[PDB]
Amino acid sequence: WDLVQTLGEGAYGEVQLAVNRVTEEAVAVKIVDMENIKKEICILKMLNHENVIKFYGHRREGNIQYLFMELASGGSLFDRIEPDIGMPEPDAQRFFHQLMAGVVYLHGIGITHRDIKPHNLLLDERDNLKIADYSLATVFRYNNRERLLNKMCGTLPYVAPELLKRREFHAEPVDVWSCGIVLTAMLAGELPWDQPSDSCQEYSDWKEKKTYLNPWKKIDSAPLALLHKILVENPSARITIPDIKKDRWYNKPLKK
Ligand SMILES: Cc1c(Nc2ncc3cc(Cl)c(C4CCN([C@]5(C)COC[C@@H]5O)CC4)cc3n2)cnn1[C@@H]1CC1(F)F
Repeated sequence: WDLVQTLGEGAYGEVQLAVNRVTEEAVAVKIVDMENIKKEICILKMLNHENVIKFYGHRREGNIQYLFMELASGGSLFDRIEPDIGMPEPDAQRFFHQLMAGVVYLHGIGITHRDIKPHNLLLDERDNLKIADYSLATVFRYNNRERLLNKMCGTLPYVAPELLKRREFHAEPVDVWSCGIVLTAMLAGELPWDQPSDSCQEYSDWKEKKTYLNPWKKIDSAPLALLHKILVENPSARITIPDIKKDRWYNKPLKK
């Protein structure tokens, strides 16, 4: 293998582009220096879906670990969001459709990603969305028995409010919430708050239904009605993915 270009840096290591000078297989390799990556390497092998990054192999070199993965030539969804504008409504809808397909799959196999944000959603040559980075992905369901979460993790502008206010919380509603923040960012090129806390003014304005303020005023009435169901403070009264799949804007035919 031969390292060519850095594709992003994380908490433990860095992701590189490894093109073998014999097979020419352009793949992405997370080079992890130095228990937690045993669990990461595990979950990665259970992943077989078109909207989920493919885990190829894992060679070991004493301390320098390697993680071969599917390369997304198109880059990431973050690089496709124009600051303060976002992207077109038909483009945002097609990415949300693929985001839900990848999240439904993950949930069906008892896995929560725990850090859904534009930097973890990579686009291939045909612009298909793929969910990458399972360094925070944990098991929330094993043998048809759901386990609650207690560890706080993710990125503050994308985390659900229950994650900072409750000792234990369901995994799926947290993933639904972060998808709503992704859809907000695609339709308006802006994040609505630093974190959903009772100390954050922008979050309090949203709870008080002040949709005349940004970034809500840049979003159409159809997708905004979906965001009103996804960004609900109470995770029990918050829309589920099966009910998201029946929303007017989710099923609204779009082009140009
Ligand atoms: C071809 C390309 C990519 N492709 C790519 N492919 C696979 C990736 C896999 C992972 Cl895990 C990753 C990681 C994904 C997660 N991140 C973070 C930890 C998330 O936020 C902070 C890090 O960026 C690191 C790389 C990246 C991959 N990238 C990316 N850029 N570019 C070039 C610009 C361009 F499009 F021309």
